[PDB]
Amino acid sequence: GISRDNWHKRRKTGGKRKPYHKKRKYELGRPAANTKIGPRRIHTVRVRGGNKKYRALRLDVGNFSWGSECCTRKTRIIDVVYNASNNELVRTKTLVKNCIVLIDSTPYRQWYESHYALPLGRKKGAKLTPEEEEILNKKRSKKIQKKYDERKKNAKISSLLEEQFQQGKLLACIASRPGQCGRADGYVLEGKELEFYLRKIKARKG
Amino acid sequence: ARGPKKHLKRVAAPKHWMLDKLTGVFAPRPSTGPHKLRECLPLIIFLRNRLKYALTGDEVKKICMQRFIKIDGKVRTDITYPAGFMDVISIDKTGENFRLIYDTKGRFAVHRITPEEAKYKLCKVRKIFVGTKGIPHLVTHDARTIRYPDPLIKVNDTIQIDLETGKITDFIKFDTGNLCMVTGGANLGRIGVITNRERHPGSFDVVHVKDANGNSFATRLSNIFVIGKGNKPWISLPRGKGIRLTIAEERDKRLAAKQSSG
Amino acid sequence: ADIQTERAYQKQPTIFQNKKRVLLGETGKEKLPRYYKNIGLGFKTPKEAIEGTYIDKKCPFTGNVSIRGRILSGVVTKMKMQRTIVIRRDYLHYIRKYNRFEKRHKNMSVHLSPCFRDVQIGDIVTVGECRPLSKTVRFNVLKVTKAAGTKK
RNA sequence: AGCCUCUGGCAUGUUGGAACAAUGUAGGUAAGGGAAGUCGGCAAGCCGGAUCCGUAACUUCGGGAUAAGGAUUGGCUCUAAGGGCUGGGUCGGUCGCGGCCGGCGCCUAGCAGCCGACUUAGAACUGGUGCGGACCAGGGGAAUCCGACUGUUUAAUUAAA
RNA sequence: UACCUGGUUGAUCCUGCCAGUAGCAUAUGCUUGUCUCAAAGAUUAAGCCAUGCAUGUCUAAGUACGCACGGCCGGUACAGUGAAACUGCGAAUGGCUCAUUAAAUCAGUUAUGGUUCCUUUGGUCGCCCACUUGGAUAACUGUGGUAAUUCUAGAGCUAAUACAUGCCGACGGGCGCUGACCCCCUUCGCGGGGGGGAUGCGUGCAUUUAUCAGUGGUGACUCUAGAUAACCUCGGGCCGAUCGCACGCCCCCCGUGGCGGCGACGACCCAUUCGAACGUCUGCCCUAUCAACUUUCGAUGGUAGUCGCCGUGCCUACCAUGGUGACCACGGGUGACGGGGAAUCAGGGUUCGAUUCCGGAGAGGGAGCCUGAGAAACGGCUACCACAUCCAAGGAAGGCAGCA
RNA sequence: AGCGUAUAUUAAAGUUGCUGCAGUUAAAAAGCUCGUAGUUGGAUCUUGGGAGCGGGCGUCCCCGCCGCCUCUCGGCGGGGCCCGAAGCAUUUACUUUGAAAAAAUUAGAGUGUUCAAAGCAGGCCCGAGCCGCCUGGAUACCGCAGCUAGGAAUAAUGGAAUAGG
RNA sequence: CCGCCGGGCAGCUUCCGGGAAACCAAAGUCUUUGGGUUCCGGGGGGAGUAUGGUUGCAAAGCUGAAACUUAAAGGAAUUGACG
RNA sequence: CGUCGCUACUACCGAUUGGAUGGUUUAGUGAGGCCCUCGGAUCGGCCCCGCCGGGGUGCCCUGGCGGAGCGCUGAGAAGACGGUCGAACUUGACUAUCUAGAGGAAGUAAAAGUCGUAACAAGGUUUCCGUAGGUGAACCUGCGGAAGGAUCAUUA
Ligand SMILES: [Mg+2]
Ligand SMILES: [Mg+2]
Ligand SMILES: [Mg+2]
Ligand SMILES: [Mg+2]
Ligand SMILES: [Mg+2]
Ligand SMILES: [Mg+2]
Ligand SMILES: [Mg+2]
Ligand SMILES: [Mg+2]
Ligand SMILES: [Mg+2]
Ligand SMILES: [Mg+2]
Ligand SMILES: [Mg+2]
Ligand SMILES: [Mg+2]
Ligand SMILES: [Mg+2]
Ligand SMILES: [Mg+2]
Ligand SMILES: [Mg+2]
Ligand SMILES: [Mg+2]
Ligand SMILES: [Mg+2]
Ligand SMILES: [Mg+2]
Ligand SMILES: [Mg+2]
Ligand SMILES: [Mg+2]
Ligand SMILES: [Mg+2]
Ligand SMILES: [Mg+2]
Ligand SMILES: [Mg+2]
Ligand SMILES: [Mg+2]
Ligand SMILES: [Mg+2]
Ligand SMILES: [Mg+2]
Ligand SMILES: [Mg+2]
Repeated sequence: GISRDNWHKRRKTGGKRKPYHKKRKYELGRPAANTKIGPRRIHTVRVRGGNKKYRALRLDVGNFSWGSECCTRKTRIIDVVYNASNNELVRTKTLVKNCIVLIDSTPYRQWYESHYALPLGRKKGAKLTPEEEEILNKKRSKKIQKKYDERKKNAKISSLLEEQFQQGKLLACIASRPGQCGRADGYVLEGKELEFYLRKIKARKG
Repeated sequence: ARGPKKHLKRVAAPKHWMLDKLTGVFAPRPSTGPHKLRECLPLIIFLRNRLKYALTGDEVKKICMQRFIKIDGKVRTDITYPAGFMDVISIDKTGENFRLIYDTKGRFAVHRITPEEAKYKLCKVRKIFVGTKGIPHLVTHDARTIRYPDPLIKVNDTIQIDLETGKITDFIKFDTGNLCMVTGGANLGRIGVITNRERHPGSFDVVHVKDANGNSFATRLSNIFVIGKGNKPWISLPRGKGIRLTIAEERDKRLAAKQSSG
Repeated sequence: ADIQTERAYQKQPTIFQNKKRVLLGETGKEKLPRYYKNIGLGFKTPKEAIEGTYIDKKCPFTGNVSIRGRILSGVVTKMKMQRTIVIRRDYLHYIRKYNRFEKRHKNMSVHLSPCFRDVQIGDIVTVGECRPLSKTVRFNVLKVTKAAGTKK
């Protein structure tokens, strides 16, 4: 099949290696996952060792995190943005390690709105007034008010994130191998990271 | 090759299950075990080749599957189960129980011990582990791991293991001044107190060793397994006591014992 | 400037960098806390490793590589690649017949971390055997000494 | 270039109507074979544009030479790659958004916005393998004879040596 | 044993060769009383092959209801030998040969902190079916084809450690964060301090991702270990909670509940053992009538990726424009599988090493494949090519470089 | 009891010459010169001397000593004591000692195989009442490269000079 | 004219020592074998041929094989003997 | 010594886009596997009803016999779209090796034919090198060389 060997290609100088053996079950290459975004679809593979390998071909959701806040709700991966390697993998919406992806904000919103109890985006008073104060309005007080006033200033977000939550989509980057692992795990692009990738996107579209 | 190799040619067979060129093509091959193939004694060689207890291979088959032979007090039916530095090998219907100490030439003895001294046993240590939840692990040279060791046991030291329990009972750090048998190379089954070791980064470390008579061999660390606090080996030694006599001396001393002996 | 030039973002992993809701400007003064290591065998992890703004995974003074085996030296002959040079190891291979030697050499491509500045050709350089790092390159430069010959 | 069209020009090149015979003169097309054809491949067709690949003997070392021999080529949706033009002297003072002074700045790695021709490369998708689809458009090779090459010549039968 | 003798010339001394000499290495020429050791179709043709064989396996311990035979004896399911069949292993070693292969095999040396590992050893294993739930095939029984094969049609049964499933367990008990809340001290009250909290959600050995802190271990952690947040590779993680033969017991106690030895398969974390693998440094035959090679068909490198077991131009994309060379590359050749050795030999070499020991490769040739820990496996198969058998002309079966 | 010829190959070959050939005439030194790789390259740098022990009042052979630095580093409220670290052996080349070197082969210990090629056993103790003793399965080499430790004879190589320790 | 000195062209002479010999201050320092280094020969012919490459306008130049055949060809000196 | 004469053997040149095998491969075509996307012989299970029976509180839990939605997950063959390694086949290129060949020209054998007589003696013309030109053949002649001479001198 589709081997992985130093056995065939030229030497440093530029002489052509002769063969040696046949291809052995060894220098074995399987074809790619080039995993998409759809309802979940993963085949197992039997590999060397015994052991197994979770090659994702359709993949919808990721277990993937704030840096700073120190959480990681499991969230839908909405859509691929740019992938530094190559610009088919964007268009085809192929998730691979260090793809930049849009995701659902919603599960991250909904634990400030537990924890520090201060909103995101900006709104007039439609969702906020029935439900945030349903998270707030205390009849315990004293201990708790002290507690998420100790969760002080620093229920704070960078403008760059604050923005995205209007939209209900966050920029994140894959750090697992969908084809090897079986998942599309990652971090949220946060702070410095977050600033090319916007400026890449902006400069790319023009 | 394709798989792993389940076979051993006589000749290729190491120098000490002491086999001869005629009589066969193959040698016995240690079945996989705790001890490395090259530093073994497959039980089979004791019986027919060392003790002349059996004669053939089938004679030995009929021995071990009566279930007499107990390699460290745990009964083996494998004719080719590997023994190696620091084992026991109790026969029980006989009451002999040997070790497996190597001679001064490095070729595993027929050295009988008491019924006592078949409980205590020695083992060098290969690593500290820290397994999980902070439960620390040893790895003895005979591939026992032993959980829950005294934290002062470090690497290359030896342990005075029991047997029926497993467990540990008191021990010898690897300082200067303690007693060493050598378990690899040339100075092999030769015995003496240390002196001084030479730490090198990267390449493995050298150990200078002085003996009774005053002959300094050195060795790589990974061959030295220790046997006492200093001029007091806890085990019984083989006759000769890993002193090693120059062929000149050995020749004459053997021959000088002769004539005067009667 | 300088650092993030390529396409993907280049960052020392095992430093997560952001958390800040306090005064004292914005971020620290080092700003990014820099992951570096001591390598071993006593070679001083140089100043520009620790000081440096820079980033190369294949540098042992600022990234994931282990040095672990055979330490050699050679001379720098070409610096026309980027983060790699070519060194040239000279010797006498001995014939026994002809009771004499002949000069030989096996030039050897080798990683050169850009911490390690002001290198030139005709430059004595010491190298560690590394992980098989590219196709040819298994070695990584550890201490340049510029020594024999010429000037400061 | 060819071929289709506006401006401008005609009204089919001294007649018309009706059929579609043979011979013709102009055009076309043929199963299988494929020069067997004649003095001879006489006419025609093969080739044909571009991009990519590729290239002989021989030599006057220029050539040969588009040698030879191959691949690709549509529509569509993309991507990538090729440029101009303007903008910091901000801070303080003072003078009338403007100037002047003085000070800091000094993108001197630039970045920001605003413009505008064109090209080229690559990737999907896609169509009964169609794509230089109309037209434009070198058949090739191995030899010998002659004449170094360009040119010229018998206006109305010889263009060649 | 450091070694020589014949031959050019009417005669001489040389250069120089020819010819002798001995061993070794292979031909066969003749002869052959004894006895001990002992090589053998390698060179040519990895050419071809008739036939005969070279790889099966049962303890007590995975199923056994063949009537096979007894038992010894039954009715209670067993009992005990036991032909078949499923299942688990092996078949991945060995054996053969050297076609290829010139830094390629391979030696020594080092690395794996750039990895996998059946087995053995050592360990480690408590979150309403468990008093085991379901279901389905082989032998077996019967009815079937085909000319023919180690070809099956089809109807009944019936097992399991084969295939699925999935429960007691543990403590409405304990500890992480949430907490309906509550009390006391202090305060004008806000507030400050001390407390205590029903009820939620969590309630892990492994997984992947994210973060945090700095018991033990190295020259060498970006390691082990620990803390927080998550997920489920999900049927295709594991254990989690697995099944046989010996059948031997004790109960503040009468029949239950506890207990005993053996095995088998699990397995997760792990170690270990046989390894396997891919790297380091340094090491080879001839040839210039081979001087430049290498590079959008990866050449060398950077970045980011895919694939794998893993680092890696293993592959893709985008960048750079590199790397080798007369210390002879690059090109060509070999009557080249590589070592360990051999016969020769004053010291130094010279050629041979297909040769039993080690290392490599291939089973007409390539490629791809299943299966498997482990193979790209040839005593498997899939075609093709290259070979070749039987034929009822529809079809079928072919691989000696196992031994003969 | 072997002995013949077939040819490959080694000595013989001081006829491939490193050791170690040859170049007036015998086969043979470019027509001459320049010149990049290569090979090759003067001299010159710690010594005489000291202190002792030991052979042949002193003289003349023969040995351990006067690697330096560090103590910035360990420790076998202020310590020493010096090992632990490194300046590191300028940077090698060189030499010597270790360690590592699969067995078989080889070299070669041991052994009435009846000898020998071989074999690795055998030997013994024993009238067998011992109901059993005793010993082996020696060692050297194992290129180059790699690893370790001594030495500094020679060969390169380095350091202060538009100033620096 | 008579000396000396450096380096030049040369001569004679000799049992240094070389040298098969002729001869040679050097062809000396060589089995008492190696100061440095360049080239280059390995019986004679075939053959400086064929072929290949290259330079040249070309004569040709440079690089440069084999099958085959062949026993001596040759060198230095001795007597001869014939010019 | 050479042409010339005859015979024998080698290799050479040689018109023949001469033939054969091997190795690369440019171009096309491309078996089968492998992956991906579909598919869906079928086979269930879940279920929904009709009727009936046993157990429980018209309803539920089991059982029996019928029917139907074939609702919705599972398994799931044949098959098909794509992609990847890729033997194989077809046409070019190179290089390797090996050979067929009308006729032409050397050498050698080799060794006793004819015509001379080039060389060795002052070889009758000192010899030889290189170059050139010539010639039946050795050859000859220019020019410049050489002595390996037939003169180490020519007698201020
Ligand atoms: Mg020599
Ligand atoms: Mg008309
Ligand atoms: Mg008109
Ligand atoms: Mg026709
Ligand atoms: Mg005709
Ligand atoms: Mg025409
Ligand atoms: Mg032409
Ligand atoms: Mg003309
Ligand atoms: Mg005319
Ligand atoms: Mg003689
Ligand atoms: Mg004679
Ligand atoms: Mg001879
Ligand atoms: Mg094998
Ligand atoms: Mg291992
Ligand atoms: Mg050949
Ligand atoms: Mg065959
Ligand atoms: Mg194979
Ligand atoms: Mg195969
Ligand atoms: Mg076979
Ligand atoms: Mg010879
Ligand atoms: Mg000799
Ligand atoms: Mg000679
Ligand atoms: Mg001269
Ligand atoms: Mg001479
Ligand atoms: Mg000499
Ligand atoms: Mg010759
Ligand atoms: Mg002459």
